[PDB]
Amino acid sequence: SGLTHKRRLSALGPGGLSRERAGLEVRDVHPSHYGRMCPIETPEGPNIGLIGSLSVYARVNPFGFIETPYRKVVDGVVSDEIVYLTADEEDRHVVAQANSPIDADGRFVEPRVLVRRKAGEVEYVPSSEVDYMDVSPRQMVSVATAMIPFLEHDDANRALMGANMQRQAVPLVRSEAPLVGTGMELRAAIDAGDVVVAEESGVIEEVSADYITVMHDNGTRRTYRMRKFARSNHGTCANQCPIVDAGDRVEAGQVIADGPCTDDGEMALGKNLLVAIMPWEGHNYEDAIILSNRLVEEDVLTSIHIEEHEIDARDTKLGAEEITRDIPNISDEVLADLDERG
Amino acid sequence: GGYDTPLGITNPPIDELLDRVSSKYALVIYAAKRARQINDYYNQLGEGILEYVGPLVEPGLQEKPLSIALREIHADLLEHTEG
Amino acid sequence: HQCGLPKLMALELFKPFVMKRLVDLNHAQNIKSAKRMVERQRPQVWDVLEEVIAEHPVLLNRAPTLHRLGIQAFEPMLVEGKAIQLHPLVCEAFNADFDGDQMAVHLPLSAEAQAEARILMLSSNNILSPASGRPLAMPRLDMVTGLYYLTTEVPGDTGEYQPASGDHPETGVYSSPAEAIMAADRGVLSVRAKIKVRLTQLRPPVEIEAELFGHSGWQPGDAWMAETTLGRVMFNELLPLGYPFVNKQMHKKVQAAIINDLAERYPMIVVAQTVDKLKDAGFYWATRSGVTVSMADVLVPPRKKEILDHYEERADKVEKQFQRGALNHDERNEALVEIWKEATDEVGQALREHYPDDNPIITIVDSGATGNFTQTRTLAGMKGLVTNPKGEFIPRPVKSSFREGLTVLEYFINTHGARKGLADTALRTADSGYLTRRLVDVSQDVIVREHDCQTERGIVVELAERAPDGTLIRDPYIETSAYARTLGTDAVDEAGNVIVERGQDLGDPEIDALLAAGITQVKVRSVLTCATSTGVCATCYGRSMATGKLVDIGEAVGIVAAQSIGEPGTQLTMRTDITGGLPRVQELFEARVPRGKAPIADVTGRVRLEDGERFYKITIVPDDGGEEVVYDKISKRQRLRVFKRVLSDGDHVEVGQQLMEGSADPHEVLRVQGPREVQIHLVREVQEVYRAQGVSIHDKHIEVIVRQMLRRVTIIDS
Amino acid sequence: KVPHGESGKVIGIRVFSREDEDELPAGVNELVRVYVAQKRKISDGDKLAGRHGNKGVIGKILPVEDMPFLADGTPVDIILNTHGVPRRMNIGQILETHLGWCAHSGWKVDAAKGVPDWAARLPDELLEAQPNAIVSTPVFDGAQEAELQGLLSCTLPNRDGDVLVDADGKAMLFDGRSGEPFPYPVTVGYMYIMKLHHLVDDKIHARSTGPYSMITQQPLGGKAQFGGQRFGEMECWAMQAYGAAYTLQELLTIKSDDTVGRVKVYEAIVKGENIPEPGIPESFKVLLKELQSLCLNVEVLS
Amino acid sequence: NSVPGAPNRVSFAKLREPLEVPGLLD
Amino acid sequence: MLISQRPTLSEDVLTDNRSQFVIEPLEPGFGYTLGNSLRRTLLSSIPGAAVTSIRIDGVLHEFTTVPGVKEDVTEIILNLKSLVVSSEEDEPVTMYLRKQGPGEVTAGDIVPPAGVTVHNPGMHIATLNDKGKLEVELVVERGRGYVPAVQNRASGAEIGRIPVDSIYSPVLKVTYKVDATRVEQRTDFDKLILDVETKNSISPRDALASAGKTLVELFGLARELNVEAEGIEIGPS
Amino acid sequence: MLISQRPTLSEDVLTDNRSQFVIEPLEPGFGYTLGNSLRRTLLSSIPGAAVTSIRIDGVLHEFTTVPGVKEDVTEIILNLKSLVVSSEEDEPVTMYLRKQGPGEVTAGDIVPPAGVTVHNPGMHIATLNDKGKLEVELVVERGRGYVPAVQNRASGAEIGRIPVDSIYSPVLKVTYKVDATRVEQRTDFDKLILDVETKNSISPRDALASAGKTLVELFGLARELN
Amino acid sequence: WLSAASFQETTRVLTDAAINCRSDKLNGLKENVIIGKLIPAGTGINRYRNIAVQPTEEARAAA
RNA sequence: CCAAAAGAAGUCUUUCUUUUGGUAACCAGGAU
Ligand SMILES: [Zn+2]
Repeated sequence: SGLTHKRRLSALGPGGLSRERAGLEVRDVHPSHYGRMCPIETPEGPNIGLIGSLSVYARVNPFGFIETPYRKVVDGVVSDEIVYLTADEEDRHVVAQANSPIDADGRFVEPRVLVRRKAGEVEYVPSSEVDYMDVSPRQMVSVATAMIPFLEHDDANRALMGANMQRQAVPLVRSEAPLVGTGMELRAAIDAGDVVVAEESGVIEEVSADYITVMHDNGTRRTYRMRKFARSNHGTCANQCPIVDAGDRVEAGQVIADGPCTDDGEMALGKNLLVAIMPWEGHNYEDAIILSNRLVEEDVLTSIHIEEHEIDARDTKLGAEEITRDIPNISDEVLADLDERG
Repeated sequence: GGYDTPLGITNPPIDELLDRVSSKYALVIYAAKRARQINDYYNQLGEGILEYVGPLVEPGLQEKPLSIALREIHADLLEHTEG
Repeated sequence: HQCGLPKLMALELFKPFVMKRLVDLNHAQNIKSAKRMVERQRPQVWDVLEEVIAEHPVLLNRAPTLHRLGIQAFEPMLVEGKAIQLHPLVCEAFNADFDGDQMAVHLPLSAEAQAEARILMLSSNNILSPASGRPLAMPRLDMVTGLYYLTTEVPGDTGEYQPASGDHPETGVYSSPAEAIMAADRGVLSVRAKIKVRLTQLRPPVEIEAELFGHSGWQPGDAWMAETTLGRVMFNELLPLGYPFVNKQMHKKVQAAIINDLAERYPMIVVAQTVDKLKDAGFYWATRSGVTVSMADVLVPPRKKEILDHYEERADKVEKQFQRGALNHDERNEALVEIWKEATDEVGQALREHYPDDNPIITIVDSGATGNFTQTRTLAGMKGLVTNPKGEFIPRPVKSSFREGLTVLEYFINTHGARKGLADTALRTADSGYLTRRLVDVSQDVIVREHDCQTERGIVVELAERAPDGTLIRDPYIETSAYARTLGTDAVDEAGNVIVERGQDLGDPEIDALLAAGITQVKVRSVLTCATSTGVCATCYGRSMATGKLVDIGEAVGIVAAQSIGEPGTQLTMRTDITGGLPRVQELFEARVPRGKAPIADVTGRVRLEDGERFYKITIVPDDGGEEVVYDKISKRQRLRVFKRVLSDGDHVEVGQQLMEGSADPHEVLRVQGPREVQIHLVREVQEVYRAQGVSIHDKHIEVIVRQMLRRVTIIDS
Repeated sequence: KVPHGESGKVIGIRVFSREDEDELPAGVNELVRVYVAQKRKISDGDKLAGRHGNKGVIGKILPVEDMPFLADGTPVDIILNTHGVPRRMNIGQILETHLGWCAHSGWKVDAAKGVPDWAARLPDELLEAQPNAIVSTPVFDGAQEAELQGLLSCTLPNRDGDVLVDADGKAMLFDGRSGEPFPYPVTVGYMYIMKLHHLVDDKIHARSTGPYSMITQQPLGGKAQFGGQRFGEMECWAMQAYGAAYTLQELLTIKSDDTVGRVKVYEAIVKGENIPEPGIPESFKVLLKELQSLCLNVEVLS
Repeated sequence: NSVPGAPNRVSFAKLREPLEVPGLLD
Repeated sequence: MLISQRPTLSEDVLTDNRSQFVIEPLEPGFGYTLGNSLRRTLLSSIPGAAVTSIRIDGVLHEFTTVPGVKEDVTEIILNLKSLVVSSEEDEPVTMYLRKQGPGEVTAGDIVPPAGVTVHNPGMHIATLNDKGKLEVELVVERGRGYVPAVQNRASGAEIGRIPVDSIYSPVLKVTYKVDATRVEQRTDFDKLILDVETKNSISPRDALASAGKTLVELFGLARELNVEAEGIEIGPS
Repeated sequence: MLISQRPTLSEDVLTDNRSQFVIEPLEPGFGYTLGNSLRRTLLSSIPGAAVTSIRIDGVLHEFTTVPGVKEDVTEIILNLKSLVVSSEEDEPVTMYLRKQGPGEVTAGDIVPPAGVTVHNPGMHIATLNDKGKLEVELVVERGRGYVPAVQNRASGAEIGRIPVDSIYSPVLKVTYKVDATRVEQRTDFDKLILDVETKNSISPRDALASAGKTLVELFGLARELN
Repeated sequence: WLSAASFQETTRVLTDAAINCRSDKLNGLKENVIIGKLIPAGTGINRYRNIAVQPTEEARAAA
């Protein structure tokens, strides 16, 4: 959720259009968004189209315009020179597709390949006019939409919901990494920042539920403190537990302690459940679901929720607010849990 | 194509009740006023006698006055006049 | 009529009622003791509560409450958990799926508030839609699949009937449906195999009852021999006892027909019990129908590549012609679009012809449970042409199915239209509600006040215009314009006696009789012509679409009309300068000038047309000869109207003939043709949109609104 | 005081004080913060979801004995409906289910005499996997349908040499409630499902009577105070359409802001009498006073 | 893949990407 | 380990041979544990007698109609199929029904040997006309459950004999439902409702008693492994 | 056609915690029903014993950490939730666990009183280091089914008590298959082969016996109809 | 003026109603809802709201 | 309508009397 929040592009603010005064031509997906703003991940409510997310490879240039890397092909030879083009330059040239048949020598198998022409037009140009190619597929998607396996078998309507509902998942008491992922989980977990990563390589000296002490190759030592059962902005648990032992050697940039929804450094938002795809007696009728009682006995889908309560003592013109056990009109049975000073 | 034993709040059947009155709007007030009379009878039973009489049909162990009113309307033990 | 209420919610709603019974039963000395008991939840509060909540209705409501059936009354019962349990057969009325919806619970207190929730608002008393009269408590989805599976006859199945071979007698004949249920339990018989049974408790069909029993009928107990499957006997055991034997496969249409027949000919309690039994059987047999989805069940057309190559050559030739300058940009796009539409159709046909009849996907589609075949083509064979952000087709087109997986560009150009579709809904959800709010206010003072104004005015109904060679072809939209009406005049044909008397409900049998007698137009009563001072009468309004009988003398027909018009919004897609959807309806009811205004004629005669430059110029030649009407600034971007041939010079026009192609403004037609003509215009125009979206609204609701639109007059001379 | 509908252990206490020269907002002497923690299990009405937009609340939680179980006695954990998949065009969940079964069981492509054609362009060291193997299918370059089919055809037995899921990807299940086997094979596999932050325990609320507002005497709103559910304009249109005048009159007078009606009806209920007749709502009198404050002579005639 | 202690998650990818995913908080 | 609340068993007699038994309250969920077992035992574990095969004079090759009789062969077969008979001899005994002259043949016209009895003597079977004669032999033996028609083991032994399906079970139809009960903070316990319909050779209470006895023996087979094994005990009646 | 050969039960021992029982000759159709009735009774209604609560000395609630222990209290409780223990007396009993210094802590470090016994001494609980010191007492009790944690307030307990969910089920996995012989001469029968696997707390024979006792009681309920 | 003021353009409706000194007869559904009185529709009209219920004489005798 | 204190009666813990004490508007984020 936080990583998705930090990579967000909202068209509404002081100096931008308004949710109640936005038409349908600004909520559309212009063909210039390819590689720069994800067409899937957007809110489903009355904010649909007014809030988007930055794609994986995009960067913002000094003037505030978004760019995407392209792999330039010189005389039919797909090079490895990456050049970042903004939408106008991408407009001038002709761009091929990433999943094209390269022949192990930077040469297309056939002459005819799908491309993108000036106004986003898709055509079949002989493979001699092609100027650029995408650095990869998964260049038009954002981080959250790149974690859906078999995304091209799902229609865009349901993929939007699948991407938007992954940032509403709650951390569970014990985390489990998916059996079938996409390879984006590790990068998204290490870049979000909820894990502890070894700053310098060395050997682990002490481990505990509260800290890890690393002994660096040159004299120095570093102790990493852990966040145990800490509340997040939305009232969930924020545990951190080590995944190294007292003798292991760690390297720079290595994950040294898990986080809320990580399983050994990879994002782990849910659990792997054995499923059947049958209708059963009308209890899974109209989008309803049937669960085994094992998932309750064995605490598979259990979560911890933490609450925060605040009070303060203030002077006031009359003066002297006090925190104390001596409260008027209160009995002792309702003053049993309180300690000696409130 | 007779029906089965009507269950709970669905007894007595509404068609037979509507056979007694002009519309269902009349039935609503019919039953409501009879239920009020039954409740007043129960409240005044220990106290001094008053005109309100009933129930005319044997009630159950714990039966709400609206159910008794509806079951009396069905047995044709009451009469009503409109405004 | 029941709902599941979590017991901690029930104990809180019914707190005062439990506190009284706790004292009354001597479980508490006074009310403070009973209140402490209820707050601490001692074990006897539950025994008191289950007695307290018995036969006490509770009102359930889901927001937005678009129509009347958004609130209904149920009988609560305690359940374990924190979620309200809702009956599966009320979700169409509530429009409530189980992906996270919530509902609010209210509790009537007085005697009138409790009688109105049992005699008026009870769920089982409201089975029919008040907008059109169609049942809303029908089986759907899993129940339809289960009932379709059960009543299906598989040729050459286990235990089938076998004629005598000369060495052994007939096989597959059973002495009762209890001997067949015992053979199905041994694996010797299939529930979908044709058999012969000796039925005694099921009424035979009309022909078999006539040709075997004569006299009066079967008179339960008399035995007849049926040739059917076991599943059909089981299905017919769920229907009433006096209902004939339905020997058919239960497509959703057949179920709708049966439930309409039962609702017409039987009381409400019978229909409610029947639909409950059908629900039970449908779920039970949908669990056993074997409907699952695996990618081995998603077959692909065997020769997709040949078709796609064949049409690729056509597209290549068109592209080459464009590259040679034979045609401009738009002509090439149109040619390619036609080619690819043909290719998509030719792929879909092969897909349709390749699938078996017992595949789960086509089974779910063909039983009527849910989904259409375009979604099956898009998933198995080919997606096809997709639109631009502007709306024009991309001429590529998308050539992969979702089983094969789209490439990156195909996925992008598909998202183009996907997001347009999502934004459309997101923005119409509010316009529907605003329109409903305005319609409720305009017509909040139309209430049935009298029983009969005893007027003689009325409207006429098309009612199956005559065929050219000579025949009565019924008018397709007769259920929303002629049914549930009372006649104003008498129906007499060919000097024959009055076929139908004045003041008759004019249902199905009467319409059939009128069509057999050979008349085409009847003058019926309408609210547009009611003579009462304040509010409509009952006979002019006619049958009540929900009750099925004549409307009452207190019903608020205006609010019902507004909720019926404005509830099916949302499911009213805006359509790609003439408006064609919810904006069209809004400008019709707001009596605005249409966006694409098209002038109408003012007087008969021939018309002289000068095809000027940058705008047409039409002038009407008056047969009377007084003055000529001139229409000067008419853009050449419009089209000329075609009635019966495009408008031709010198052609004769009627008094109110529409010249250009578009939407005439309602104000001019009122000034020219009078109030009846504008009433016809408005009702027809609104019904046209709603029909185009496949929504059935009876005409009397639009007539209520239009009646409210024409109450006043303007003062010209004081 | 801990507000309505909350509980749990006290896990932490953070107390600030001016005596320790802590930086506090001006005019504040002390500040104390208390943390309360709950552990919530999954229950009916909680919202679950997959990665392909297949959401839905939990309808039932069955005991482990009445669930469809495989031939070896393994019950299924979750049951999804068939009618939702083909109509929504999210067939990716079925392919995820198949590949999840293959990954759970582990496979071995038999290259006894030449690699199979479907496994020609399959990367090396994918020709065999151990049980509970973790794999990855990138978003637009992953596992083809032919490769999934081939992997399904070759998948390891569990403990004894029994293959529970056939080449189509379906299994023969037993009805744990009746006992008989289901007549046709069913699709089984492993799906990765998520628990969404839309739990019932935050959604359930009820009220008999409680706090009321000040300017207008109507009940408050929200669970943390107590508040009542709102009976809006549309719900009033619905009740007018039904024709129920008494229900509508009581809902708007003796349940909202008839200040004497509330106490009288409560007394009548607890004492078993008849519910009295409503009076005049207080919001109407507030409206009259505001209209008079705008210098308008509003008067009620008789 | 390029993290010193990442788990071994075998991929079905047929293509090879020249460019690594940038820093996602850049 | 005690059960807490002991279940009961009550009957609701609907017809002379048709009942409705309710067992309540059961732990969540023993309704499904024993409802299907009881249904199966009632339907397939009570001994009875039925007609196994018949030979009818004049019908050897053509099985469409019988000379001199109004009803065709299959109607006679499925009239004799629904015949209530009780027998004690284990071996298949032979009965003869024979009647000359026009009239209505009835189940009472059969002459049963020693041991066999007919419990619906007034059952219509056939009608004769024009000085017709009917002579059909019945073979009656006692079995269990429902056995389909058994094809000839030795064709040469009999040419006229034709097998028929045998409904041995005295119980004809059984159905069951499970519900929910209890005000005791649970609302989760079960209520099993049986619906037993029998012939007139037994009553729905005797059939249920016999089914209970059979199930008791069957599960006592499993009990005798370890006699001093801790289970759930409901307590004395 | 009255077959008068009663069914008979025989056991085949695959291993200590597994075995197969064969029941034959059953009537045609009564194999699945019998097998499923036995499976339903086995998987729900067999009594056992489980830990009901713990008390770590240095901790006050479940959401804290023990100095020196690599796991936190929640993980320690989730690890102890895999104990298999068998008691012999109705009243609750307490078992102690004491550990000092570095080294892994297994289920063999628990000192059980008379009657109770731990059947998996190799189970991992927690790992300590030189600062580690773990002292916890587990309350063992008998019952059946699954029981959620008893609130600390319901019983009279201090702040240091940690109620724990209890799972008193010895049976682990059950399945069956039927071998139906359908000959042309219509002498048929079934053959139930029932497979039972327990978690080393009791043998499969002792679980099947308990199921038999329960079912015999519940069907004698219906037998005594007259 | 009350119904129109509650519908839309409250300020304009109120100012012109004040200038015309309009009087409201309270005959509609919305106006009776606002002031807390029984709506003149369905069960709230005089034909049904003033029904009189009485036991039959035979029923009185039988008691 | 609730809390606290005092007095009286009985029960071993309820009743009677006296005194004191007793919310909104904005902005934001979600769901159907
Ligand atoms: Zn009229």
